[PDB]
This record gives sequence, structure tokens and C-alpha cells, in this order.
Amino acid sequence: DILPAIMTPLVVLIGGGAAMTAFFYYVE
Amino acid sequence: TLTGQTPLFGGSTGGLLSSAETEEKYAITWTSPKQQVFEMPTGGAAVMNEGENLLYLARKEQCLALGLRQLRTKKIMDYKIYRVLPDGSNTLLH
Amino acid sequence: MELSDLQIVIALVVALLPALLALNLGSALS
Amino acid sequence: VAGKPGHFNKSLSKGPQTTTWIWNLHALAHDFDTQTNDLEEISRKIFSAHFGHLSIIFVWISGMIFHAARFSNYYAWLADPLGNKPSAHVVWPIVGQDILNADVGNGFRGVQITSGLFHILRGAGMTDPGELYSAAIGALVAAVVMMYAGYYHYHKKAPKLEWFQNAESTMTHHLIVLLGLGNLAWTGHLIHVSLPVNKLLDSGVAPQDIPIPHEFLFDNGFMADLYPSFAQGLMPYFTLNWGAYSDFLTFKGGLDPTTGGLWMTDIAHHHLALAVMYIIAGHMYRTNWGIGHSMKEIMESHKGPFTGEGHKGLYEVLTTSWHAQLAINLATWGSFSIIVAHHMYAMPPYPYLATDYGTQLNLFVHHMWIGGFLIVGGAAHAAIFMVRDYDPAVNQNNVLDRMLRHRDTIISHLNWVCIFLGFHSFGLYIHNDNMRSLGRPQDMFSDTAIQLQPIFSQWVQNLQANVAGTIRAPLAEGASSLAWGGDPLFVGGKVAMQHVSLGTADFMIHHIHAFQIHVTVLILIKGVLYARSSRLIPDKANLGFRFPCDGPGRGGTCQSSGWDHIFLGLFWMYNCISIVNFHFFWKMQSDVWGAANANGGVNYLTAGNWAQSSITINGWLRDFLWAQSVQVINSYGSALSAYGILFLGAHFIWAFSLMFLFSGRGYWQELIESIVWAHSKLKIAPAIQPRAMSITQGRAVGLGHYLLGGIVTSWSFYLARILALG
Amino acid sequence: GGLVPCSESPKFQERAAKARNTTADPNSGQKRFEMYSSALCGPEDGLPRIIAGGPMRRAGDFLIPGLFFIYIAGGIGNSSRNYQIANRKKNAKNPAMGEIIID
Amino acid sequence: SHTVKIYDTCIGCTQCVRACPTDVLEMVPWDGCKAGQIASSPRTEDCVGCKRCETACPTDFLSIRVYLGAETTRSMGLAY
Amino acid sequence: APVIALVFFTLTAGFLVELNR
Amino acid sequence: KFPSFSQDLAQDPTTRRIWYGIATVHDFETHDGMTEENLYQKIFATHFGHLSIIFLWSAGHLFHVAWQGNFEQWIQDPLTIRPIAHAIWDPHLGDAATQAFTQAGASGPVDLCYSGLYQWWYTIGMRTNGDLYIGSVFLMIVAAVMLFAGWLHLQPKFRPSLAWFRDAESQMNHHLAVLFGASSLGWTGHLIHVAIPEARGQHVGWDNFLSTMPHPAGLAPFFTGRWGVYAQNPDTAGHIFGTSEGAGTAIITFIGGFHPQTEALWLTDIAHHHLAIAVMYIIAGHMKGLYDTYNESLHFQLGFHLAALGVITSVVAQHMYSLPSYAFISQDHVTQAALYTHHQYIAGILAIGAFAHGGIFFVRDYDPERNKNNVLARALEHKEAIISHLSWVSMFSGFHTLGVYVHNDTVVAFGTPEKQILVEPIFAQWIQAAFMSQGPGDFLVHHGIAFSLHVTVLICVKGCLDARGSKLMPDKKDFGYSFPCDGPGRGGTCDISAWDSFYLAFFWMLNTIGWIVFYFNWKHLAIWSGNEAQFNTNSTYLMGWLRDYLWGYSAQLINGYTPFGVNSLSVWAWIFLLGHLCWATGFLFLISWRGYWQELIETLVWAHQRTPLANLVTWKDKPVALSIVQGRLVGLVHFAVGYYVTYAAFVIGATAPLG
Amino acid sequence: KHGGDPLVGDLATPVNSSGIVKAWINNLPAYRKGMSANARGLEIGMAHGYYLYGPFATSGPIRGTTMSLVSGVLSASAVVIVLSVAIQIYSSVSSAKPLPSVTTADPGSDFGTKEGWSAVGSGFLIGGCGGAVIAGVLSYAIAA
Amino acid sequence: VQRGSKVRILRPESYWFREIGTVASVDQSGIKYPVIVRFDTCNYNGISGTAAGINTNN
Ligand code: SF4
Ligand code: SF4
Ligand code: SF4
Repeated sequence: DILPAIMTPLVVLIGGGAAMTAFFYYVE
Repeated sequence: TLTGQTPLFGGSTGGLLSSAETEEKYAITWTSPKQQVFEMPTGGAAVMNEGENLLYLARKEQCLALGLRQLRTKKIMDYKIYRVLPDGSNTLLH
Repeated sequence: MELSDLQIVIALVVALLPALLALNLGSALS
Repeated sequence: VAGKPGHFNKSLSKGPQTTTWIWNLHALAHDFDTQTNDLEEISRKIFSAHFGHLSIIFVWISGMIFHAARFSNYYAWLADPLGNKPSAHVVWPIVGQDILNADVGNGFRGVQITSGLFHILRGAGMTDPGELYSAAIGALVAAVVMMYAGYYHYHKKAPKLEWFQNAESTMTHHLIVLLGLGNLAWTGHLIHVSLPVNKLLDSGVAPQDIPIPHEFLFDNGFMADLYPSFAQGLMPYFTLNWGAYSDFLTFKGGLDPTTGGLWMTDIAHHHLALAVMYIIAGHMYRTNWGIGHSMKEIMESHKGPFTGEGHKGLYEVLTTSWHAQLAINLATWGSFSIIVAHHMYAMPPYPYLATDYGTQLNLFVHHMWIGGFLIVGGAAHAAIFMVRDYDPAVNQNNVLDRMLRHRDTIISHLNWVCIFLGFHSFGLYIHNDNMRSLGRPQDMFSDTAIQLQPIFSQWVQNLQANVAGTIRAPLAEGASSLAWGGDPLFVGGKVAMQHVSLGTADFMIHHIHAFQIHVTVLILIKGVLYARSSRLIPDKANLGFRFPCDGPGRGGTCQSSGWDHIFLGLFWMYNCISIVNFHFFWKMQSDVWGAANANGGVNYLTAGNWAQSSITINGWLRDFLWAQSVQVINSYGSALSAYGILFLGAHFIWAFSLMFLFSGRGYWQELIESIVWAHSKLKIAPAIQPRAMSITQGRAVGLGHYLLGGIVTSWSFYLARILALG
Repeated sequence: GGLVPCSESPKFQERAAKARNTTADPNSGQKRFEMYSSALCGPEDGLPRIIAGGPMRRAGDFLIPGLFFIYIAGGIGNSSRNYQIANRKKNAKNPAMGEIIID
Repeated sequence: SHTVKIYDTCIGCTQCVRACPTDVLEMVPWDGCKAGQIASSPRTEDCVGCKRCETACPTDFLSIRVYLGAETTRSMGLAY
Repeated sequence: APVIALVFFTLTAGFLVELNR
Repeated sequence: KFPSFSQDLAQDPTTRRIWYGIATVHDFETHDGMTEENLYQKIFATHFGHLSIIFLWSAGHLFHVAWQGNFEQWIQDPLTIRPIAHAIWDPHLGDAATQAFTQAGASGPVDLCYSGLYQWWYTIGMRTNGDLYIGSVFLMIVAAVMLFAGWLHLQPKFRPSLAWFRDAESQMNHHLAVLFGASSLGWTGHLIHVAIPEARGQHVGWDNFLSTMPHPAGLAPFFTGRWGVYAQNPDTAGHIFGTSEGAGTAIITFIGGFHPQTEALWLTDIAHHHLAIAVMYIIAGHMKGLYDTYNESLHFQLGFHLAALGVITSVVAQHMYSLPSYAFISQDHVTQAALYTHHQYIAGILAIGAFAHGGIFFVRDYDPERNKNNVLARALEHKEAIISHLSWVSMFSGFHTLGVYVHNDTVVAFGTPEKQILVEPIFAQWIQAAFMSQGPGDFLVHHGIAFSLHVTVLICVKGCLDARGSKLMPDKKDFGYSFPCDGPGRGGTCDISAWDSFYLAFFWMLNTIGWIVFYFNWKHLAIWSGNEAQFNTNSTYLMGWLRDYLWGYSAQLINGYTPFGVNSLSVWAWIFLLGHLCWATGFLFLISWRGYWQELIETLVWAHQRTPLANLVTWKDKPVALSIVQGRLVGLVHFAVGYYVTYAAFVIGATAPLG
Repeated sequence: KHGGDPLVGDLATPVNSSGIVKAWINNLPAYRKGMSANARGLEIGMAHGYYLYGPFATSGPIRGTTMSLVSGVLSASAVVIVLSVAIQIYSSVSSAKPLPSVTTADPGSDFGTKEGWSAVGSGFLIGGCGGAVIAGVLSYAIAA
Repeated sequence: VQRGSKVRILRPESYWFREIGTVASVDQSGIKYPVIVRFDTCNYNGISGTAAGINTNN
């Protein structure tokens, strides 16, 4: 039940990075 | 084919840019009955010389404003505007 | 009264499926 | 003779057709540059307007002397400055405003005023009703004289164009006769009238027993009794024995421990030295005798490797263009006003002024506002000069040419500086907010954590506070002011001056000020430089100085003129001045002002919370705005209720300005079309066709109501708080 | 209305016992209280209350001020209309002068 | 690029041609007008959409009209 | 303008004198 | 290539391409090569998407509250225990804040529930964490089913035809009959079979409802007469919720009134109400040009639906506190105030959306000849008269109201509060006699709200009516719904389009709802704190508001963090400051306009192009300043977000310490 | 002076047209002549990573303790990862060839091709990580 | 339609839609709008800030 520490940094940081790089690929 | 001399100037930061040498660049030519100072749309005042003249500007609107609101009042109605492609080929727009 | 690990894990593995369906729907739309 | 509205303009006397005609007539009334092409007529009109405005000032001074002589407790205050308070606005007992008459003290009732009028009157030593009445009548006579002179110098004896351009002669006369002899005459008035009167008043004899300066000038032994050195009736002026004047011409350089003001002898030698220096330095320009310096010969010779032609050609443009002179004078005048505001509170120059907190605060902030407005005016009128009177023929390869050439570099680097200052100055405050909000008080930028000391300012304070008696200032008796450092010298029962400490908060605040100043400068200088022509609009100069836009093309060219840039920069000037005023107010309340305590301490007004509260935005919002408004919000049903009423009205007007700032004129024009249809349905349509106001004047109206609301809000807050605290 | 007249209200009397003056005459506010004693005052705030319901017995509170204002506004509006008709195309054919300067 | 079409109701007063900052408009003969000439727009691709021609037009209602559409580097006045 | 100023002065003086007593 | 659903934007060299492509992602009508059948199919799938998003949102609600909540402890004491919503995990937190965020008897940093979900779940039957977990799992399952169905109904075999969609009357009748009556009947059945027995104190679940006994009649009178047997024994005044004390046997009653303990409506009454709704809808389901223009344009349908939704949302907001329907919710003020404010603002936004999309319909889908001399063309032919009468009523209601406020203000300021202008709210008192106590302040505030409401209606209808054309631009139809201006000619035409009318009306909507919520919150805070004379004697003059509500009650919220310590309201103070900040940051786009910023960006472009170590990196697209409409839109968004955040932070900061 | 052509928006001021500054700029790894793209990326990475280690370990929340240097190394490595991601996503879009300027008469051709940018980023990542770890180990060793 | 006669404008897009105007001159040219009308009121034509208008229309 230590899923907060595993999940929140992941879904925030890596999620935003992946979304931003995917969108950057998308607009060119 | 676009023969003339550049009017005397000291160099300004408002001139052409990187896109001028890649996509498009405009030129204006005219003849002068004397030598006198005039204002350029890129900032500052230049002194055009006798006879022919040739000026390179980034936008057609700049050249037309120079030839309309400045050249007309100097009793000079013989200015031609050219649209100069990056390769070197030129066309006449006036 | 406190949720043990098993129900959390099974809830998560259920939650995977709507993600795949949503991705498929988005791909189908455009 | 003048019942022809619009006569001054070609396109205004034909006949009104729309309300835009009325608004343009109001806007173009005093724009003399458009009514004619001749320069002599323009100069004559400027001369007449100058005389009219001088008459207005004289009328104002006469009214002030009048209303302080008649409806004031000036004499009671003069007898006991620390007991009574200045008073004016004896309001008529009417429907509800009779309550505004506060109890200023000792029975008298009225509104307490904080314009320093009584301090000025005491400085000149006027202690008799006949004196004040004579001064008021003389001021009225002077106003009438200047008004008649304005009539005469334009309708009867109109000067010529060549007369105005005598720049060297103009400077020589206006600097010698107007200025040096004026200062000498004022110093004579001081030494021969004011100093004995102030000495007698400090002796505590009487306010009405002081003899008229008639007997002062007639007698010589009186000042001999008052001043031991004055007994030399045959003064050793030509003997050069000036050391025998050390009784009334001193260099003490401090504060009088009896009245809390500058030493009178210090002011005497000060204005006297200034008069002598002006008289000496006014003999430098060649007027008509071929001896002296001349404009071009000294201005054309200061060239350089970088600046090419140097200042060649600037004399002609400065002598043939009024706008450039107006811009320079306006910028210098505003800087002088800000300098006055800075240097007046540190060295109180009037008796019984340091104790009066309200007057000092009001004068400080008022002259600061004046300085800001005048600086913005200088920038604006410089923009008009650049767009109108610029001549390529006279300016080539000189100063202005190269300025216009590297304007792009100027703007780029200035914008980078603005962004860097904004980040490393305001992100500090936001960062402090987050660190204190997260329960981590050891991470803030403060004295209890990583600290940003203003070391340079501390070094300068240490140098200036201990300069008396050194090689540079051997004859100086003490430090120029106690602000640099000193034991609190409290007169009466309250501190008159103290050491203004410095720290991390003060460093951050001064750097906020620098950020806002460079930003406002960026706005104004971009407007001035690009007012003529830019890449976006090659022919912006031909559009004029005051145009709303250049169509929706080019992606949209809203707010591109220099007038638009000035309108944008006025908001930033307002913001900067407001921040400066808040800084000064809280700093004084928390560190300087207060009441002396018997155990050696000083009871500060705000208990010295500037160190731990002024470093966070919430700290401000709680400890200053929410806390110091208790007095103003509870002023109702008392003598200070007017301040709360104006507080509410000013919030309302500022909220009203958004109605003009946030909207455009197409919707308003359509609504006006519907409304005029409604009026026409009853056949009451006015002959003058109703029209929605133009874009530029709409923006100007929004700006004006905005500034009014904000300034009145701040003014009411300050006055209510500082009057209720006492 | 469901209120009590101000005369019978005790705390209204208490408030009236301490008041400020408007006219230079010392008895300038008290006479305003006896002028206001004909209205009805609630027992919480103790202030005169204006009725908008148009009662027969309380018509003077709101109806007659409305009549006074409507008469005044109609008078000035009709005066403006009469000036406009008498100083326009039917009079001078150039009413622009007649609106910037008036008799 | 922007599109400009001129209605046949203008009087051929020629202010629109001399008000255009990029010389998009030109004057051609046309017997349909009393003056014998009507304005024409052969360089609509060079039009920046500044709407100066619309201001210059005295005819009611606006025999000339400019429609903002797709914007390219020429129509947006980009010098860089 | 001056006629408007004097008219408004007269009417405001009337209002003030009416509220005086 | 992006956006692929266009060609004009695909050839835009500048950065405007990205902004305008994101601007019209859901403008399905304007995509190139689009057909009506494809429009309807994409609309169907996208509605499936929004439904699935709502379902997943509710599932996240349920799962997070079941995992990190304290449902059982709050059930054991629904008065002195604060519900919690989600545990706090922030690395950037400090130790003092971490210790100060442990509240409600939790074991770590947690955030409180301010939406009253605990009471709603308690009323409907939830009694343990397992029920909440099962609900979350079922919601995720149904959301997955919805997503799969959205994908499936797009396949070529299962794609609905346009003729099927064109039966607008048939689908609308099927909706109103089935989707309402059957759903209400099912909810009533759930109530009777589970919730009421659960309230009475006996546990009922999925494994017991088959063999449970809801009523001794055994459904026999449901097909015969003697319906009164269903209410032969209602509950008792001394009945305790969740206990068998005084539990009745009735299931369908009409007693009305409020429960003596939970201070809410009776569950039997609610079941009766939804049953009467269901039967009325079932009965009613089978049974000039406006009713056909409604079925012709999508935007007309959208506007009508949005207007109806906004009106019913305002009704819900009023009733949820006029007639609370959830147990132990009238003793928790904070959630009540939050819900009221929230659905009120939602209703306002919905009404503005109705007006905006109606203007869009007027611009796009309106036809003169097909809608000739109907109820619609009459309004268009007489726009001027209605606009003029709105202007008259607006100024009449505003001038005199503001005069009354400022007159009371100045009269009280001079120390003579006995000569103000007080007008009693006679009609409200009459209706209440034939609720709360109303005085002069309530009268004045209701009138001010009416004034601002007629003003907002004025702007909205003016934009709608002049959307098609006007005197300045007799051809506004050809210029589209949203366009910057028509240049500085003809005296200047800034801010003219109907989109701009929506722009203008948004601020007035914000002001109206702000006044409404200010009034509601101040009166309720005065009541709850046991000081009602404050509102009675301090709301007549505008100065009382500033010194009593705004300054008075923002005293503990503003003390979230101090140089002495940090308390539990620190996050709300941070949100409050962020609220003023985000409101202020919109003024940039509101006031300053594009051209200055475009020149600045050109200067920056020159700076970048002529510096070492940076010419190596060049922009793919040429930077330009944001367009005029973009500036207006972004400024409006920043303004509205700052407004909402500020007021929410103030509401929770002021009400939570009270309770 | 005008700097080649007055009509071009440039100026040959001593700030950037001086001989010493021209030599210093043209000898920098990004502009130096005679090396492959990988060496450029490597040197730039080491330089900027060795820079980046400092402030993270100096002003961090745990700056007092010995874990500060580890935190600084990790943060510098993360920033290098972010910058390398930026380079690899910028190389894909195939931007334009940089042009000669006043300071640099002959700009390098290693930044005009996709493979050149990719190699530069590949070198930069290794350089940054190596610089960060070297700074950490050096700062630990000096303290003994 | 003769020089010196009042007319009512029927053009909807004109600024003077449904107000009376007086004819000033009519010619026999081939243009579609030979009639010219003088209006007492002035239209909106002109850049922002102008205090005039056009009283003539074909
Ligand atoms: S300005 Fe208008 S009326 Fe004149 S020539 Fe051009 S299009 Fe015709
Ligand atoms: S909008 Fe401007 S650029 Fe385009 S045709 Fe008209 S005047 Fe010329
Ligand atoms: S919105 Fe107004 S200022 Fe901007 S381009 Fe249009 S007319 Fe000009």
C-alpha cells in the first residue's frame, strides 16, 4: 500500500513528459 | 538586370534578416537628378548618389512606402520595384 | 474495514481495460 | 468676439454634425502645432499660455494665504506648536457635513489639514493678520499683473521669432537675473527677517509681540543683541573678514533639538552659496560681446570613435523644436520632484514638521506622484517630437541617427534585463510564499534563513554617517541627516528622525523598484524609438502620433502608435509609484516613527514587524492591507468618515474604468443606434447626430477614471490611518 | 406591514434621546424626530420604514413623492422637447448652432 | 491569401488605388461607370488586409470589401 | 458651456437653500 | 500537417497554426470534406466519450474515498467527525505542514471532503467500505462498456444511418418516456427494496433482496385497490436513523415535513415522489415552424437544452437548501454552502452557453424564407423596440438602486442613521405568511440581482439579434460568427461580433452570480454564528458589507501561515492568494492589445537571429503575437478562473472554522 | 562599421567583431573546425554538466548534510536527460541549415543534418552525465 | 424622379434605409445608379476620430 510514492511521481512527471513529446511529434 | 549602385549608408540593424536570403527578398531601383539625404524605413537617413540607385529591402510594403511617400515628393516618378527570388532570377512588379 | 492489497490490485487490473478501450476509441475517431 | 467654436482648426469651424466634433474640439483646443504653420505665432501662443498659467498659480497662492489668515487657528498653533494642530476647511453647518469639523484642540473645531501651510508661514515668520492680508492682496495684484502682461505681450507687443531663439542670451538672463539674484534676495530676506523672528519664537516670548520687520531693518542693535557678530554695523564684507559671520552663517549640518528642523544658519549659507554660484556661472555664454563660450563650438567638439559625428546638429533641432525642449524640461522636472520627495523627509527643513507625521507623509507621496507624472510627460512629448519635428537633413551619422540605428539592440537587451529582474525579484517573493506556506521557515530569503544582505548600501551608509571631521569634510559639525545613523532624536513626545536600517527585505524592495523602473523605461523608449517607422508599419510616421490602429491586417495591429505606448506606460508608472509609497509608509511606521518610552525604548506604531512580514505576498496582504485599514473602515460616524466615503467611491471609480478599458466601440455604436431609434420614434432626435466616442478617447477615458480611482483609494487610506493614529 | 409605530417604540425613543444637529439651531434634530414620529419603525433597528405597497392610509410615503418626481421630470422633458422643436429645421434650418448655444 | 472583390456600384473615384499600401488595386477602363473606369484587384495574394481601401471608399455601402481568410507569410507582413 | 454652468449653479443653489432649513 | 482537418491552417507558416488548430478541434461542421452522416456518427461517439469520462470520474470518487477515507468512523459520529477525501503525497511539503495536515483522526496528511458525498452515500444505503469499493468497480466496468460501445457503433456494419437520426421527434419521445419514467421507477424500486429497510436498521444486500420482505402486503394491492395499506404505519418522531427504534412499516407516504433528527425529508416521501414522477412520465410518454426549426438546426437544440439545464440547475441549487434531502447535511454548513455556490455558477455558465449557441444558430442556420413570419422573424423585425425597453428598465432599476445604497451610506456616515431610506419587502412577507425572515437588505439585494439579470439579458439578446446584421455592417452574415473587427474605418469597429457580445455578457454573468452568492453566504454566516442583527442593521448601507463580511470574515483564512506557525488553513490561504493573482494576470490580455506585443516579438526575433551559440537552433514556425480574438479569449479565461478560485477559497476559509 | 553589407541587419561593433572575440568564439567546441559532431557534443556536455552540478548540491533542501552532493549529481544527470530528449526530438523535425554571421564567417556543417544533430545529442548526454559524476567524486575527494 | 423632389430610400444596405431624401441631379448615362440624393444626415464614412461624413449617395 505504498502505491502513492510509486504512482504519483510516475504519472505526473513521466506522464507529462511523454504527453509533451508526443504532442511535439504531432504538431510537425 | 538590376544594375545600379547602393546609396551611401552606415549600416543598421533594421535591414534584411536570415529569411531574406532563403525565401524572398525585394529590390527597388530609381534614378536621381542630384545627391541628397533621405530617410529609410529600416531606421536612419541615407544619402542617395547621382544617377542610378539600387536598394534591397525585405518586404514589398517597405519598398512601396519608400517610393510613394518619399520618392514622389522629390519629383522622382521613375522608380521600379523588383521581386527577387533566392536563386537570382528577378521579376518586375511595377 | 481497511482495504487489503488484493482488492487494490484487482481494482487496478480492472482499470487497465478501460484505458485500452479508450485508446482504441481515440485511434478510431482520428 | 469668440462665439465661434472650432475656429482654431480648419476642420472644426465648418459646423457640428456629430458629438465627435465636440470631443475633438475639446481634444484639439490647445494643440497649437496644428492650427498654424508659422513658428512665431506658436511661440507667442506659448508665451501667452505661460503668463496665464502663472496667473493661475498666483491666484492659488493668494487663496491659500487668504484662507489660512481668516479661517485658521494659525496663531494658537504658533503659540503652542505641540499642543494644537493645523486647521482649515471650516465647513458650513449643513445637511450632514457639519460632523467633519474635528476637534483640532483647545476648543477650535474644523478639518485638520496636512499641506504644511502653517510650517511655510512660520518659516517666513509671518505673525500678524495685517501681514497675511497684505500678502494675499499683493498676490492677487500680481495675478492680475501677469494676466494683463499675457494680454499685452500677445495682442499689443508681439515678439519676433528671432528673439525666442537666443538660446545663449535666454540662458544667461534666465539663470542670472531670475535665479541667482532671486536666491540672493531670498537669502537677504531670510537673514534680515526670518532668523530673528524664529529666534524670538524659540525664546517663547509671544506670537503677537514680535515687532514688524520694519523695525528690524531700521535698527541694527536689535540683531546685535540677538546675534553677537551682527554688532558690526560697518560690516567687514570688503575686508574679507568673513570668519566674523560664524554666528548666523554656520555649517552645523544637522537637526535643531528644539523645533525638529534644519538649522536656520545652515539654510542661510546654503541658499547664499547657491546664489553666488549661479551669479558666477551665468557669465559663461556669449550674448552680444563676443566673450565667453558658445553652443556649437563646445557641443560639436565632443566627438568620438564610436559616436561618429557626435553632437553635430543638435543645437539646431533644440532651438527650432519646442517639443524636444519640453520633453527635456519635463523629465528633469519630474526627476527634481522625486529628488525633493526623497531629500525632504530625511532632513526636515521646516520647524515643527518632523513631529507632524501626516504632513511629511502627504508631501512625500504627493511630490513623488508629481514626479512620476512629469517623467511620463517628458517621454510622451519626446515621442511627439520624434514623430513630428524629426528632420533627416540635419541628423545624419550623429547621435540621433545611431540611436535610431541600434534601437533594436537597445530594445532587445532592455527586454532581457526586464525579464531577468522580474524573475530574480518577484520569484523571490513567490518562493518565500511557498517556503513559509509549506512549514519550512528555514528556506526563505530572510534573516533567520539564507539571507540576501544589501552590503553596498550598508557600506555607503557607514561612509556617509562618519564623514564629518575627515579630510573631505573637516569643518562639518555632524552628519547631514540622522537617517544614515544616530540615536533617535525625539522632540515633544515622538521620534523626529532615526537610523533607517537595511536588510534583506529592503534589498528585495529596492530591486523590485529597479525592475519596475527598467520595465516602464522599456515601454516608453520603445514607443519613442518606434513611433516613426517599424518593420510592421513602414510608414507609421505618416499615420501620425495619435491613431488607434492600422486595420486588422498583418495579423492585427491594435495599439501601435506612440500614444498607445504612453497609455500603456502610464499604468506601469502608477504601479511603480504605488509600490514606492507602500514601501515608504510601512518602513517608516515599522522602523522610524513612534512614541518615546521612559525605559529608553521607542514605542513603534506597528511594533517593528517589517523584518518578518514584508517578505511574503500574504505577509503584505495580512499585516499591511488587512491590518492598517481598521482605522479607515471604522471611520464612520466620526470626523474621519469622509475618508471612508472616498475610499468606497474610489474603489467604485476604479471598478468603473474597466467598463471602458475592457470593451470596444462597435457594440456601443450599435446600442447607440438602437437608442437613437428609440428617441426618434418620439421625434425628439437631436440635430447633432449621436455617435459613439472614438477608440483613442475611449482608452484615454478608461485610463483617467482608472488612475483617479486608484490614487484616491490610496490617498484616503493613508490619510485616515495616519490621522487616526496621531 | 406588521410593525409598531415609532412613537410607541422604546428603543426608538432611546435613540432619539441622543442625536446630532443639522441647522445651527440647537433644536434642529429633535423636531426631525417629531416629524418622523408619524411613520412606523421596526423594533430591531428602530428606523423609519417606507411602504411600497401603496396603502390607503400610507399613500404619502411613496406615492406622492413619485407623483412629484414624475411631474418634475415631465415638465423638464416637455420643456426640452418644446425648445428642440422651436429651434430646429422648422426655425433656422441649421439647428447645430441652436444646440451649442441657447437663449 | 485574402480575397478582395469590388462591386459595380463604385464611381471610380480612384482613392482606393492610391490608398492601398501594397498596390494590390489597379484601375482599368469600364463603360459601366460614368467615369469610364473601375478598380480591379490583380494581386489579391499580396493583400495584407489592412482595410485602408474600405476606408477610402466613399460609396454607400462600400462597393469594395475585404474578406480575411487564410494567412500566409506575405499576407501577415512578416519581415523575418 | 457657460450657460450650462450658470444654470446648474442656480439649480444647485436652489437645492442647497431648500435643504438649509 | 497538423491540423489535418483543414488546409488553410496547414499552410500557415506562423505559430498561429497551432493556436487555431487547437481552437477548432471540435468544430465538426467546419472540417473539410465532412458529411452529415459522418457528423452524426462522430457526435454519437463523442457523446459516448463524455459519458465514459463522467462515469470514470465517479468511479475515481468512489475508489479514492473507499481507500483513503474514514467512512466508518464518520458513520459512528456524523456530527463531530470531519470526512476526508484523498491522502496528501507531496515531496515538497515540510514537516510542520505535514504535522498540521493530520486531522479528523487520520494517520497522515489528508484533504477534507467539502461536497457532502458522505451524507448522500449514507442516505442511499452505503454502510461500509466494501459497498463503496464494489460501486467503484461496477462504475469502471460500465465505463469500459460505454467506451467499447462507442467504438463498436462506429464500425461500418453498426454505423447508424442519417435517416435514423432524422427521426428527431421519435427519439425525443422515446427519451422522455423510457429514459425518464423507467429510470425513475427503477430508482423508486431501489429505494423501497433496499434503502428504506437499510435506514430502518436491517441489513439488505444483493444476496438478500430476492428473499427479503419490503412490505407485508406482498405487492398484491399494486394490481388492485386498497393502495392505502402501503402507508399503514409510518416512522416515529423519536425514530433514530440507522436503528430499529420506532421504525415503521410504511413505504409510500405523503406525510411531508422534516425529520426531527436528520433534518431532511422522509425517505418514504422521496420514494412516493419519484414514483409519482415515474407514473406521470409513463402516462405522458405515449401522448408555426418553430417546432420544426428546432429539429432542423443542431445549435437550436443545443441552446434550448442548455437553457433548460441552467434553469433546472438554479432550481436544484435553491431546493437543495430550501428542502434538504440528505441525512445529517443541515448540521454541516460548509458543504451546503459549497454545493449551493457550485451548482449556481454552473447554472449561470449553462445559461450563457445557451445564449451563445443560440447566437451561433442565428448566424449560421437561420433562413429567412423558410422561417417567414413565424415567432422567430417577429423578434428580428422588431429588435430595436425590445432593446430600447431593456435599456430603459435596466437604467431605471440601476440608477435608483445605486442612489438608495449611496444615500444610506452617506447618511449613516454623517452619524445620523435614523434617516435612511428603508423599503420593506412586503410581497415576500405576504407569500411567506400565505423560509427565512426578510428585511430591507434582502429587498434591496433581490432588486439588485434583478437589475443585473435584466442587464445581462440585454447584452445577450442584443448580440443574438444583431448577429445577422446591423447598420455598421449590413453583411455580418458573410463574416462568420467570430472575427476581430472591420478595421478603423467608419469611425472604428472594435469588438463588434456576436462572439464579442458573449465576451461582454460573461463579465455581467460573473457579477450577477457573485452578488447572489455574496448575499447567500453573508446571511447564512450571520444565522449560523448566532448573530442575525448584524445582517439586519449592517446591510442597508454598502459600507457595512466591506467592514463586516469581506474584511470581517477573512481573518482566519488569511492567517493560514504566519511568521509564528502554520495551521490547517494554509493551503486555502495559498489558493486565495493564487486567486487574486490569476484574476490580476488576465488584465494583460484584457487591456493591452496585439500590435505592441507583435513589435516586441519582432525585436526578440532579431535578437535571436544575431547572437552566437543560438543561430544553430532555429524555430520551425515563425513566431507571431496572439491574435485579437485569442487575446480576448485567454484574458476571459484567466479572469473567470481567478474569480472562481478566489471565491471558493474564501468560502471554505471563512465557513470551515465555524463548522 | 557596416560589417560586410550595410543593408543587412548587422553591425561590426567591437563587441563581436573584434579579433580576440572572433578567435575565442570560433575556437569554441560548437564552432571549432576539424572535429566530428560527437566530439563537439562530448565537450559541450562535460562543460555544461560540470556547471550544472554546483547549484543543485549547493542550495538544495538537504544542502547541509552529505547527501547534498548525491542529490546534486542526480539532479544534474536528470537535467542532462531532459536536454538530450530535447535534442533528439528537435533533430527529427529536420530544421534548416544555419547561416554565416558577422562573428562566424564559415559556420559548421555538423548542425545542418539529422545525423549530425543526433550525434551531437548522443555526445552531449554522455558528457553531461560524466561531468556531473566527476564533479561529485571530486568534491567528495577534496573534503578529505 | 426629377431634380428637386423628395424620395424615400428603399435600399436596405444603405445607411439611410427608410428615411426621406431630396434628389439633386439625374443624368442619362448608362450607369445602373444615375440618381444622386442629398441627405441632411451624414453617414459613418471616415477614419476613427473624424468629425464629418458623406451626405451624397448614388
Ligand atoms: S474607392 Fe470605392 S468607389 Fe472609389 S474607385 Fe475604389 S472601389 Fe470605386
Ligand atoms: S486591405 Fe489594404 S492591402 Fe488589401 S487591397 Fe485594401 S488597401 Fe490594399
Ligand atoms: S479591433 Fe479596433 S484597434 Fe484593433 S484592428 Fe480592429 S479597429 Fe483597429
